[PDB]
Amino acid sequence: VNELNSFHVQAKVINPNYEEVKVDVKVKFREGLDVSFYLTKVKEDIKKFL
Amino acid sequence: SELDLRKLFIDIEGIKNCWIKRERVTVFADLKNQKLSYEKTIWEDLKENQKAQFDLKGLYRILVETEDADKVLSESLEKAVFTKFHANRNLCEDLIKVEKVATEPISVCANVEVAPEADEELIHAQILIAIEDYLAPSPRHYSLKQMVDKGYTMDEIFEGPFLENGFIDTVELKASELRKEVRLSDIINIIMSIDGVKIVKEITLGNCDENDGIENNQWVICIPENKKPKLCKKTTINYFKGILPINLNPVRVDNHKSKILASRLENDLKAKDDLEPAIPQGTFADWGEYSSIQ
Amino acid sequence: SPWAYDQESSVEFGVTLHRSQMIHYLEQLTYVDYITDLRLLKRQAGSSPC
Amino acid sequence: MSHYRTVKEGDTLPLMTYRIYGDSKYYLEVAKANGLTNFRRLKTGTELIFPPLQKQ
Amino acid sequence: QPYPSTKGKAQESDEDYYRRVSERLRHKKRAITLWDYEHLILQKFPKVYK
Amino acid sequence: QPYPSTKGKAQESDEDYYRRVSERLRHKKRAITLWDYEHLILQKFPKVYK
Amino acid sequence: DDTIERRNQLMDHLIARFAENFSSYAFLMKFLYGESTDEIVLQDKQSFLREYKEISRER
Amino acid sequence: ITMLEVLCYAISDLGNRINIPIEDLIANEEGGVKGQFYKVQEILPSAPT
Repeated sequence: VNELNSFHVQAKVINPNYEEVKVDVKVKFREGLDVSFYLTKVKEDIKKFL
Repeated sequence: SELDLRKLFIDIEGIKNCWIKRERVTVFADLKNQKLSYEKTIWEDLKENQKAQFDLKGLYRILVETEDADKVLSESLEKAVFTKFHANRNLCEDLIKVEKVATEPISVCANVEVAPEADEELIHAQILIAIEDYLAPSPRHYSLKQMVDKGYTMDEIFEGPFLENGFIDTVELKASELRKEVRLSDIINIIMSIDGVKIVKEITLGNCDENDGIENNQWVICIPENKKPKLCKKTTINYFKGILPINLNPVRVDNHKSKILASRLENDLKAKDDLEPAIPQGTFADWGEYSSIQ
Repeated sequence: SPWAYDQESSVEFGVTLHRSQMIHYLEQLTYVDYITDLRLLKRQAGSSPC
Repeated sequence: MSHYRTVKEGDTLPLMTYRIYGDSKYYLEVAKANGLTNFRRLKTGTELIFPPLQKQ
Repeated sequence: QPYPSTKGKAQESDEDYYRRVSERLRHKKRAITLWDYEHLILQKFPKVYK
Repeated sequence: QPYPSTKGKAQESDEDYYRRVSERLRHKKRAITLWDYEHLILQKFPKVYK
Repeated sequence: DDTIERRNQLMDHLIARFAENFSSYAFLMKFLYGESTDEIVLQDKQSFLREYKEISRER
Repeated sequence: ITMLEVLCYAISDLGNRINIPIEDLIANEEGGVKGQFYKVQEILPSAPT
């Protein structure tokens, strides 16, 4: 990029240095089963979405 | 961009090369009484922790190398450079000065043995040109057909500003930057590669200067930051065959050097004709004509 | 060694000026420059008498 | 082999193709080899070519 | 074979061909504004997600 | 076979044939001057290098 | 017909057949004559071939 | 085409003479090889040393 910008400008390239908040919630009113749709499975799905 | 500007100005007739440098205008300030000036007088009667300086961020200086070999630029060139700059400029940037590039003189002295069946006037003309090209290279213009033969595609050939005089290769342009240091290991290779040269028996470099008495070999010579190196014209090569020195007619060398140069001028001028690709052409014939099925 | 005994060598002779040695090295695909060189006889060869 | 004719008034392209090849179905290849767009009306001075069929 | 293979690239699809040509016709291969910088990098560096 | 073979010789090339005939026509198989001595030995003794 | 260059090539070949060599005339004659050396040198090379039978024998 | 065939015929004639053996191509009107070669009786013997 610095070759394509302008004689007067240099850009810096960095990592995002990630930081983030996380969810908690009221229990689901329904689930396929205590195991098949365990709260842990829901947690895994939530993690994948994020 | 910087390379675009070099391509922009290098097409003004009479200019062989250009370099773009940045001005550093300094402003001083009083932090006790907010006040600023270009003078350090702004700091009179202040304490050490009440002082500041800032440098300006968007100003240019243009260094020009011309064909003329005069002392100054013609005013017609200064008008051409200022005109193109202002006509085509970036937001929040400006041009302060256009001037001719400064130089640094270098001496080369040597004893060179050549083949017993060799044209010495031609060898001299060839060595001499090759050293000059090493010290200060310049780009050449190409036809579209040539850019294609080199392996470039359309996206690349037309990447920058369109140039009326032929195409300029970015690699050559980047290579032709002001040289910082001069070294013996390159000069020797230039001489040894000339057909007919057998042995360089003596060779030395040195800053061209007066009272050039006993001094160090200067295997590498460094050049100040805004100068172009140039042979000092006090240079010399003694040519030998076996153990006998030979004398070269002064005039004939000029003829060989001229002819070698003559070709470059002819070739650049050839480039104006081939500046665009073909587009396929069709005919015209009322494609909607219809006859009844009756 | 190619002068002392048969081997390949581009240079005309080992018994030559530094200019020939410089050209031989400059031709290498893995070199750029060298500030200085010398080749005096080994006055400091202890094995063969001083 | 190759053949040429001149168009007379009363000629149609599928009838001429039948008398030269033995089949009326080649009329769109004869029209493409002559650059004809409005082949359903032929003008009565045109000279056409009739190329041979390919062998392999 | 412990780790995944790397550095390969498939031939351009029609969708990518059109995408690449269309952007060059707009940004002119210069890095001036935001869109320019972000699209020049995603086109040039294939293993950048955002 | 612990060691390389020895004492063989290939058939003369055209280049060697011309070289050998040409020299005899000048030195006349006599050892008088420098060139004579040096070329008589290199032609006669095949495993001398210089 | 570039006679001077072509005539020299023929003469040099014939001289080489006897393992002889006249390369040094190319420059030594320039200390004696100017442009006229080209004619002089070709005459000398022809004379050398004619006289060769005795030259190489009665050393 | 007629002209081409005539020229091809002429070329064959030239090639055929080029292949005439050396003994004839450099022969003298009076026989011998006086200006062409030195003979073994003249060029091989050596002065006695």
